[PDB]
Amino acid sequence: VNPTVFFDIAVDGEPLGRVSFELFADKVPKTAENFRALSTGEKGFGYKGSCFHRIIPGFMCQGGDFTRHNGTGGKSIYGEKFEDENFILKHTGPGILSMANAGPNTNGSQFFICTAKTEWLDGKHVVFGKVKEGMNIVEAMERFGSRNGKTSKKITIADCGQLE
Repeated sequence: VNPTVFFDIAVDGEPLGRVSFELFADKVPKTAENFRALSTGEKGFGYKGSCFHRIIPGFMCQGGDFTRHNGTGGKSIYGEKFEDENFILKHTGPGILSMANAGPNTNGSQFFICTAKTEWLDGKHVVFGKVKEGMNIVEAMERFGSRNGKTSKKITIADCGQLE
Protein backbone atom coordinates (compact mmCIF):
# COMPACT_ATOMS: atom_id res chain seq x y z
CA VAL A 1 0.00 0.00 0.00
CA ASN A 2 2.95 2.34 0.59
CA PRO A 3 3.59 4.35 -2.60
CA THR A 4 6.83 4.20 -4.57
CA VAL A 5 8.25 7.23 -6.36
CA PHE A 6 11.26 7.68 -8.60
CA PHE A 7 13.79 10.37 -9.45
CA ASP A 8 15.72 10.27 -12.73
CA ILE A 9 18.94 12.16 -11.89
CA ALA A 10 21.11 14.11 -14.35
CA VAL A 11 24.52 15.72 -13.84
CA ASP A 12 25.25 18.80 -15.97
CA GLY A 13 22.39 17.54 -18.13
CA GLU A 14 23.83 14.04 -18.67
CA PRO A 15 21.76 11.08 -17.42
CA LEU A 16 23.11 9.45 -14.28
CA GLY A 17 20.38 7.05 -13.17
CA ARG A 18 17.18 6.38 -11.24
CA VAL A 19 16.59 6.48 -7.46
CA SER A 20 13.33 5.03 -6.15
CA PHE A 21 11.81 5.57 -2.70
CA GLU A 22 9.29 3.82 -0.50
CA LEU A 23 7.11 6.47 1.17
CA PHE A 24 5.86 5.49 4.64
CA ALA A 25 2.24 6.55 4.17
CA ASP A 26 1.20 3.93 6.74
CA LYS A 27 3.20 5.93 9.35
CA VAL A 28 3.29 9.52 8.18
CA PRO A 29 0.44 9.94 5.66
CA LYS A 30 0.37 13.75 5.38
CA THR A 31 4.13 13.94 4.89
CA ALA A 32 4.24 11.03 2.44
CA GLU A 33 1.36 12.47 0.40
CA ASN A 34 3.08 15.86 0.07
CA PHE A 35 6.23 14.26 -1.37
CA ARG A 36 4.22 11.88 -3.58
CA ALA A 37 2.13 14.70 -5.09
CA LEU A 38 5.17 16.92 -5.64
CA SER A 39 6.86 13.99 -7.39
CA THR A 40 3.95 13.41 -9.80
CA GLY A 41 3.42 17.13 -10.40
CA GLU A 42 -0.35 16.59 -10.20
CA LYS A 43 -0.98 19.91 -8.38
CA GLY A 44 0.72 21.91 -11.14
CA PHE A 45 4.10 22.25 -9.40
CA GLY A 46 6.68 19.93 -7.92
CA TYR A 47 10.12 18.40 -8.17
CA LYS A 48 10.56 17.87 -11.92
CA GLY A 49 13.46 20.01 -13.14
CA SER A 50 14.63 21.05 -9.67
CA CYS A 51 18.15 20.56 -8.33
CA PHE A 52 20.00 19.15 -5.34
CA HIS A 53 21.54 22.39 -4.11
CA ARG A 54 23.40 21.17 -0.99
CA ILE A 55 25.43 17.94 -0.95
CA ILE A 56 27.85 17.16 1.88
CA PRO A 57 29.75 13.89 1.39
CA GLY A 58 29.32 11.41 4.20
CA PHE A 59 26.24 13.28 5.47
CA MET A 60 23.31 13.97 3.13
CA CYS A 61 22.05 15.24 -0.21
CA GLN A 62 19.42 18.00 0.05
CA GLY A 63 16.95 19.09 -2.62
CA GLY A 64 13.33 20.03 -3.18
CA ASP A 65 13.70 23.83 -3.47
CA PHE A 66 11.85 24.04 -6.79
CA THR A 67 11.03 27.72 -6.22
CA ARG A 68 14.36 29.40 -5.53
CA HIS A 69 16.84 26.58 -6.34
CA ASN A 70 19.15 27.41 -3.41
CA GLY A 71 17.53 26.38 -0.10
CA THR A 72 15.46 29.51 0.52
CA GLY A 73 12.28 28.41 -1.26
CA GLY A 74 9.89 25.54 -1.93
CA LYS A 75 6.28 25.05 -0.88
CA SER A 76 4.06 22.20 0.26
CA ILE A 77 0.84 21.10 -1.42
CA TYR A 78 -1.17 22.49 1.50
CA GLY A 79 -1.00 26.25 0.81
CA GLU A 80 1.32 26.92 3.77
CA LYS A 81 4.13 25.15 5.57
CA PHE A 82 2.82 22.29 7.64
CA GLU A 83 3.35 20.62 10.99
CA ASP A 84 5.81 17.92 12.00
CA GLU A 85 3.52 14.91 11.66
CA ASN A 86 5.34 12.59 14.06
CA PHE A 87 8.86 11.52 14.89
CA ILE A 88 8.12 7.78 14.98
CA LEU A 89 10.80 6.91 12.45
CA LYS A 90 14.43 7.62 13.16
CA HIS A 91 17.54 8.52 11.14
CA THR A 92 19.02 5.03 11.20
CA GLY A 93 21.45 5.04 8.27
CA PRO A 94 22.07 5.70 4.57
CA GLY A 95 18.99 6.00 2.35
CA ILE A 96 16.69 7.55 4.96
CA LEU A 97 14.45 10.23 3.39
CA SER A 98 13.57 13.10 5.74
CA MET A 99 12.09 16.61 5.69
CA ALA A 100 14.26 19.69 5.78
CA ASN A 101 12.82 22.57 7.76
CA ALA A 102 13.39 25.93 9.45
CA GLY A 103 12.42 24.89 12.94
CA PRO A 104 9.35 23.24 14.47
CA ASN A 105 6.32 22.89 12.20
CA THR A 106 7.80 24.52 9.08
CA ASN A 107 7.71 21.70 6.50
CA GLY A 108 7.49 22.81 2.86
CA SER A 109 8.98 20.82 -0.02
CA GLN A 110 12.69 20.53 0.81
CA PHE A 111 13.94 17.08 1.81
CA PHE A 112 17.24 15.29 2.26
CA ILE A 113 18.59 11.80 1.61
CA CYS A 114 20.97 10.61 4.32
CA THR A 115 24.21 8.92 3.29
CA ALA A 116 25.06 7.89 6.87
CA LYS A 117 23.44 7.44 10.25
CA THR A 118 22.33 10.90 11.44
CA GLU A 119 20.66 10.21 14.82
CA TRP A 120 21.28 13.79 15.99
CA LEU A 121 18.38 14.76 13.69
CA ASP A 122 15.87 12.47 15.44
CA GLY A 123 12.98 14.53 16.79
CA LYS A 124 13.85 17.56 14.66
CA HIS A 125 13.16 16.28 11.13
CA VAL A 126 10.27 14.02 10.09
CA VAL A 127 11.51 10.80 8.48
CA PHE A 128 8.99 9.66 5.90
CA GLY A 129 10.64 7.34 3.40
CA LYS A 130 13.70 5.43 2.39
CA VAL A 131 15.61 4.65 -0.80
CA LYS A 132 14.33 1.36 -2.27
CA GLU A 133 16.52 1.02 -5.38
CA GLY A 134 19.37 3.14 -6.70
CA MET A 135 21.30 3.95 -3.52
CA ASN A 136 24.34 3.63 -5.79
CA ILE A 137 23.02 6.64 -7.75
CA VAL A 138 22.79 8.68 -4.53
CA GLU A 139 26.40 7.62 -3.84
CA ALA A 140 27.43 8.86 -7.29
CA MET A 141 25.63 12.20 -6.71
CA GLU A 142 27.35 12.57 -3.33
CA ARG A 143 30.77 12.75 -4.98
CA PHE A 144 29.82 16.06 -6.61
CA GLY A 145 29.28 17.68 -3.23
CA SER A 146 31.83 19.37 -1.02
CA ARG A 147 32.58 20.26 2.61
CA ASN A 148 30.44 23.43 2.61
CA GLY A 149 27.70 21.80 0.52
CA LYS A 150 28.34 23.52 -2.82
CA THR A 151 28.02 21.13 -5.78
CA SER A 152 30.70 21.04 -8.49
CA LYS A 153 28.24 19.86 -11.15
CA LYS A 154 24.55 20.71 -11.53
CA ILE A 155 22.57 17.81 -10.04
CA THR A 156 19.00 17.77 -11.35
CA ILE A 157 15.79 15.77 -11.13
CA ALA A 158 15.38 15.35 -14.88
CA ASP A 159 12.14 13.39 -14.42
CA CYS A 160 10.13 12.01 -11.56
CA GLY A 161 6.87 10.29 -10.85
CA GLN A 162 5.05 7.42 -9.18
CA LEU A 163 5.81 3.75 -9.86
CA GLU A 164 3.63 0.63 -9.60
